[PDB]
Amino acid sequence: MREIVHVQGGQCGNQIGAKFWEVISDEHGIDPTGTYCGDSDLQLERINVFYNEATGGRFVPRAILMDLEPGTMDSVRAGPFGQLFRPDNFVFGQTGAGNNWAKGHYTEGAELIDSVLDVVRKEAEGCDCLQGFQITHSLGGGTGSGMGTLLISKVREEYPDRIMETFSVFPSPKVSDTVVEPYNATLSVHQLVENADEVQVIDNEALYDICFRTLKLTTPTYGDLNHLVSAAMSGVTCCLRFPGQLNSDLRKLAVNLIPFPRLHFFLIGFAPLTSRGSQQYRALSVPELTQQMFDAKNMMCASDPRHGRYLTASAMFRGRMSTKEVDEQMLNVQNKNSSYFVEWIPNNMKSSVCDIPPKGLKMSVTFVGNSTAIQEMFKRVSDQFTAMFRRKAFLHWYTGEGMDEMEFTEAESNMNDLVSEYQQYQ
Amino acid sequence: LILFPEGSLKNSNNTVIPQSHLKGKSVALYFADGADPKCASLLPFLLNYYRTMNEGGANQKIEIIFVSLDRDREAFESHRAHMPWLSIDLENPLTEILKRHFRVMKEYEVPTYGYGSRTGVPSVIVIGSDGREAQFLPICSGLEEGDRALLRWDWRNTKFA
Amino acid sequence: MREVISIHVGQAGIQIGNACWELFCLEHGIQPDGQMPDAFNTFFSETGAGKHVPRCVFLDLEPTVVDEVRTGTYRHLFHPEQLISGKEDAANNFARGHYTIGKEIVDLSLDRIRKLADNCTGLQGFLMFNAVGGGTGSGLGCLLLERLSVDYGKKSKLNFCSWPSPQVSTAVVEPYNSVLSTHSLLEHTDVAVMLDNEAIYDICRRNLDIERPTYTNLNRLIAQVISSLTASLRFDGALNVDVTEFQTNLVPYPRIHFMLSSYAPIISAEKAYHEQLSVAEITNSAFEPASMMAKCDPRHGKYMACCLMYRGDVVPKDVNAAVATIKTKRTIQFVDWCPTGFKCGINYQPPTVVPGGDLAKVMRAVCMISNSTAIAEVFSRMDHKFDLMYAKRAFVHWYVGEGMEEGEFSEAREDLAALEKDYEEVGI
Amino acid sequence: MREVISIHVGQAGIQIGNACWELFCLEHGIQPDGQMPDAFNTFFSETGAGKHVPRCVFLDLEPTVVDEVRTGTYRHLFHPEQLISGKEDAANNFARGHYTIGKEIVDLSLDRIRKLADNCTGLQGFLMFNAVGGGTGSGLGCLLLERLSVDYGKKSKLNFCSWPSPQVSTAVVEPYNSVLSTHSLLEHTDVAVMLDNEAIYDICRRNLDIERPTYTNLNRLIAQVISSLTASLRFDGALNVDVTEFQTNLVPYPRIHFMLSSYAPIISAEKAYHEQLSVAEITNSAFEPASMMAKCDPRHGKYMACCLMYRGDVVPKDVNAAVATIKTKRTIQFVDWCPTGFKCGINYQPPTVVPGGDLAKVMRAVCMISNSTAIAEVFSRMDHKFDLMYAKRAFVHWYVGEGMEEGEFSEAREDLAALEKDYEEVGI
Amino acid sequence: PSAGASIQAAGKEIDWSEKKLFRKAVVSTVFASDQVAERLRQDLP
Amino acid sequence: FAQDATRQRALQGHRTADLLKTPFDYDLFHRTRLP
Ligand SMILES: Nc1nc2c(ncn2[C@@H]2O[C@H](COP(=O)(O)OP(=O)(O)OP(=O)(O)O)[C@@H](O)[C@H]2O)c(=O)[nH]1
Ligand SMILES: Nc1nc2c(ncn2[C@@H]2O[C@H](COP(=O)(O)OP(=O)(O)OP(=O)(O)O)[C@@H](O)[C@H]2O)c(=O)[nH]1
Ligand SMILES: Nc1nc2c(ncn2[C@@H]2O[C@H](COP(=O)(O)OP(=O)(O)O)[C@@H](O)[C@H]2O)c(=O)[nH]1
Ligand SMILES: [Mg+2]
Ligand SMILES: [Mg+2]
Repeated sequence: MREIVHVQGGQCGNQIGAKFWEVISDEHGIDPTGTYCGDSDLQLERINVFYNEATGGRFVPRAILMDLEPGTMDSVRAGPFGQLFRPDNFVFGQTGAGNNWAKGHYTEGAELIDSVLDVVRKEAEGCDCLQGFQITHSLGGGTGSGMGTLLISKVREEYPDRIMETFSVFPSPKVSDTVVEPYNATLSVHQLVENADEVQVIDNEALYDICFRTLKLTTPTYGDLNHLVSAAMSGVTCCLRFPGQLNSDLRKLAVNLIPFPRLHFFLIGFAPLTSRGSQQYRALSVPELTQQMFDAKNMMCASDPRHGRYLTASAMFRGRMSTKEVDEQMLNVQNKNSSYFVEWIPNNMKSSVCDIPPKGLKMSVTFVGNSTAIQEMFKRVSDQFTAMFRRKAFLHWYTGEGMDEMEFTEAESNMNDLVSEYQQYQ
Repeated sequence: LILFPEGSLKNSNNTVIPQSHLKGKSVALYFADGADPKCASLLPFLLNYYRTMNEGGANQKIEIIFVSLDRDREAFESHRAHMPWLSIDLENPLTEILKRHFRVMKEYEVPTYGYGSRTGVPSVIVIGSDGREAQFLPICSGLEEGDRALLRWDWRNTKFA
Repeated sequence: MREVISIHVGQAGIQIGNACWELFCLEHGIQPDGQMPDAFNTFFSETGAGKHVPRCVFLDLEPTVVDEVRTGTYRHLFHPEQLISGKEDAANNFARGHYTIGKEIVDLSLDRIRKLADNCTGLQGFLMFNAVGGGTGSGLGCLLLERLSVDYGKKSKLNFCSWPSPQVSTAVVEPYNSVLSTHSLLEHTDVAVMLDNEAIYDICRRNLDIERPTYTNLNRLIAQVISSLTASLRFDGALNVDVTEFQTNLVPYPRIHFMLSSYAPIISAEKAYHEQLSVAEITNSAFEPASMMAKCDPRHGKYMACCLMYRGDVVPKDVNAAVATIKTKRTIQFVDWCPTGFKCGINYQPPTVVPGGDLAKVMRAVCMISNSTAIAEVFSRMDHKFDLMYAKRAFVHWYVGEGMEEGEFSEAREDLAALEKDYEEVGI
Repeated sequence: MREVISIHVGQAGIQIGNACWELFCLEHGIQPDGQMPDAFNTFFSETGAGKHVPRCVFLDLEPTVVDEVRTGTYRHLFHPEQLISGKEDAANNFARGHYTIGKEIVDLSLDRIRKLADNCTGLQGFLMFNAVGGGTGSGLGCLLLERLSVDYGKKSKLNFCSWPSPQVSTAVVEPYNSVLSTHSLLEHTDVAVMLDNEAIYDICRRNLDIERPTYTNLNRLIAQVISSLTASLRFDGALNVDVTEFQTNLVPYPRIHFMLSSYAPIISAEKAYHEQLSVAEITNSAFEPASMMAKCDPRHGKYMACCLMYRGDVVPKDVNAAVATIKTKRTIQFVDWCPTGFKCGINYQPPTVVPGGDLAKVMRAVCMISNSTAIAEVFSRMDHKFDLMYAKRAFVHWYVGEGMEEGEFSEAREDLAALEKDYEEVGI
Repeated sequence: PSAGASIQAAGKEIDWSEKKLFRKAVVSTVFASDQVAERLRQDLP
Repeated sequence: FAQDATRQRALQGHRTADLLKTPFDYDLFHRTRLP
């Protein structure tokens, strides 16, 4: 009844959810063959939320994977925990999306959306009803943000009242791969705002900063970054899979975070985070952990939180701890940061407790804070886009493939509107 | 395979060494003539190359086996005295085996056999373990980079392993 | 599934690809008889049991070099029917290579094109390897492209043109061939990679430090820079870039698709014993005017868009650090209509080398690919070269006697002039 | 992290720098190739599999001093094109080496400077090496200081210039070269110290009892001064002293940035037998005018600032006791505006000997550098020597022929007389 | 083509380990207390 | 392909799996209810 169907759009989604299904498999005690293990009855009593029974005692993930290139999804199949998914869940592309929001969305993507909505509706309707979806994608890539946003748009009119909860990788400011960034980022937010219920903002260079300073590593690969964000992405949905003192599902996180129906971009954090040389002399308690929450060195988005007046906040702790150590310290953040939490909303922050921790942790947390501090994120995407647009280049393909002037200006005026209510509610 | 016999290698101080002695050392064959004017202009540069790079060294790095193109015992020993490294005696069967093996002879071609090219004097052929040409140092070739091609020696990847 | 068809015209084209397909079969480990002692399918088709057939076609009008490949070392891997021999050379004439003697070869070559592309679905691109100065390289080189734009009008025709040096051109009617084929090459190609002879001559003198290159030593470097371009096609990497993506992030207007390349490191064995091949310095070593493939100084130019793809065990962290190093540099002055200018391609495959060639090995090879406004000068010296020879209609009686009437010399003047002014109006 | 790039121009800096890196390689335990069987990071870089390379460039305009090193024993130590050499010697000409022949090599000399500076962030600066006796060291050396200053602003430029000996200078056109080589050396180098050859000569007689040694025996003594100066930044110490400390503790005013040097003890295998070498007496042997290595006698001058670096089993209370007896020493007179005039530094290691050299195993040593008012006399006699050259225009046609006009010599006279007036007013 | 047996040039390995904030430093006599440590504490003759 | 163990574990993110774990005496579950 409380079902989450996973969608992994593009090369971003397939590999960012490859690590999520890895960290949720061994948390739920599942070997790479598919059958059950893991010596705890907590993880079997709620196992359907991410898995389906394959009539052999084997649990298969409820994941559908988007791509138009079979290269990187052949690699996840060869990799561990890649044979968990049934082969009918994948969809093959042959033309390949060229990191172009026009190419992914309109012209050849329509020949695969008929072939993948018919499998995601069979996965969804197999249960009595479902609590929502999670969708993982980027905004600088076209196979992730073309089929990613278009799958969001049609599931809105398919299922009109069940939530969509998307983890979005945003264009990093300083470094910039795949140089047509603003034609993808601006032209995907402008339909994410009215067709997605929750959007969580993840920056690449902020993941770079928090693993190089705070988590204190020299040069890991990209696969170490995916393990960082998928650990917090698992902790967000800990209540749907495990019991707690204070139950809070994803729609509980919805109502307590979004005040007005149009702004739904959230900050996502994880704690505790420390290095190998910094493990044994540190304290593990709710006092120091809530202080580790509230700084730019923990934030997975490269928007400085000190420049933004916090609208709402939330913290889902995991493990065995006392509630007063949660909420006197959670109040202690409010009265110490007097100017940092918006005044017309008293008690801006909410907490929730999962009784189980993640494996190898005792008290962990995820921080879903709807801070207003994303003026800086949205205004420099629009400053890059308005430098792209006053001149008419990297755009004659978009006109030749079937658009016109009015839909770029619609997205630019909509993204200018994204900035607009942020400071005037600040 | 065993490229050389037990009593073929021949160095300074007049003693024989076996084939396992070349283990882990960069091995090269010096097809050269005693009176040849190419060899007069090139031998001092091989002497300095052999000097500095293994004397300022942590292990033995280079062996050069002279294999001679000369005409006389007395002319062989006269060129021998000006040269310290390894060598092969002229009138063993070995000189004319590695001559046709590595294509290094001296326009005496038709009175012996009907093949084509000769790639004669001078040449250094750094070689691998199994008697294979490892890479060519171009003194007199299409590059014709004489007196300088010694810097093109690839000593890390050519070992007698 | 995945495939690309390589076309070679002219003597430059045949021997460039003579080093490219040598380096390709060296990568996959196949013996060059066609026998191996699933990733190779983009360059080779499987014909029977263990037999590999290349996806290449060899074209010229003069049979002294197609028959040299046929009788050469690669007689059996190169199946004897991919090569085509002509009757007589175009003889440094666009008019001969396109109008008179090209009609007897273009019919056979196109009958090969659609019977090599109908084998499997998912055709991806074409690698056209032509010499602009040569008569059959620009003549039959031109004639193949409009016919390829008629039948395969919705596909990519990527090109590799060896532009002449300002001083080294080795032909007298060479600037006549360059002006009169570029306009017809313009709206029939979609990606153009311009190299140079004297530029790579300067490279071989400076950092690979041979005093003594030749055309095959030119061909080692160009076969390496094409292979790094196709590295993410054949094999696996983190951020794979394909043929449909080189134009996605370099060509802003349909007119401006001419573009430079380079490579780093280009070193010898003694040149690798002593220095960092670090990510933070290879990008610096691939951006100087003493490193690109066209001897075109960009210090008075303005960088516009660039793919910087890697190959080897390399992490995108110090790649990201090297990107910010370039952006903070003041000498490499990027344009103001795009603050973003980079792509960082990346692939895990170690840089292959040819045993025998002087290009030593490394675990990181970097091809720099760059579109820039510096092309205005390399085509302007090409323009005043033509204007001095066209003062009293020199060498034009050969062309009008072949059937190419007087008058389509002349719009080639203002079409290249219209292209030259396009660089100024995009850089303002 | 900590980085310094030793740049050498002129052949004097070539085998001074050869003694520098043979002492650095021997001290750090690395091989003549470079494989040793963060500590080395300031001079060598980790480049290879357990293999290191120097962070230096050798810049001379003529081949016989560079290529003989490239064919010597240290041919796999250096990156082989860091040792850049010109085509023709400047031949005692500032005019040729600064205006007409310097540009043929300085475009590629700067080109290699910013490989080594880019390799790490955190340079303290550059170890400049030259002699102002000749034409490459004066001319090409001085041109290097304007371009290093305009490219790199706030980095230290710490110059070791081999100042000519006063009474003899093994040259005839010497007073022309140096008085305008120090023209732009005033405003472009930061921490410069005089090194007179004849002072190194007569300390070899008195201390080492050696009567016929060569230039390289001087270079052993110079290289020990190099090592002791920067071993506080190289290895750990009780009072470490960086390059930015040498600005701090030496120079009073930005114009008067010339100092002197001394290195005590300098004893042989006869004096190390019979003498005890405590700190309390080697400091007296370092401050004595006879051990001065510039032939600037401090007895008729006022000491302004003094720095000392100690290497060995030195205790800091012996530093305090030795400097206490120096303050009470009445002939060593310190200027009235600097009541406290000492920097001291501590390092743990003893100095490392070159085997077969003329030094002995000494536990503790002193490297002293002092800015003194008395050093105006080596420019006062140099002013007089230029006057009887320039009285009726000796050798003027050599320098006017390749770049300057008549008037740059008198314009060099103006700031050298301004130097003498600045030294006179501060010594009041 | 079988001339591929070769140790790879340009020898860097990409440092996967922890970066060296603290390199082994020789702590010796002057930064070594003793002496007054047993003079303030009289550990007996 | 550089298939060595340290590189393949680095691409597989095992380093973060090691150091997000807490390396002490951790699992504290006693049943305080008495009969
Ligand atoms: N980069 C490069 N250019 C080459 C090479 N070989 C020839 N060229 C160029 O090709 C131009 C002339 O064309 P050619 O290759 O000589 O002959 P072609 O292409 O068959 O055309 P024709 O002259 O009619 O025979 C010359 O200006 C050369 O610059 C090569 O190996 N590498
Ligand atoms: N301390 C020291 N001084 C040297 C050495 N070699 C030469 N000199 C001095 O350098 C002065 C002349 O400069 P040189 O280095 O010989 O010549 P240069 O400066 O390189 O100018 P060019 O000869 O034109 O290249 C002489 O007065 C020598 O006293 C040396 O090895 N050590
Ligand atoms: N998930 C993921 N993101 C990337 C990768 N490389 C770059 N990015 C970031 O995502 C954007 C590029 O989109 P990407 O996901 O790589 O392209 P896609 O394959 O079409 O989805 C850039 O702004 C980068 O900051 C990658 O390999 N995986
Ligand atoms: Mg031909
Ligand atoms: Mg000289």
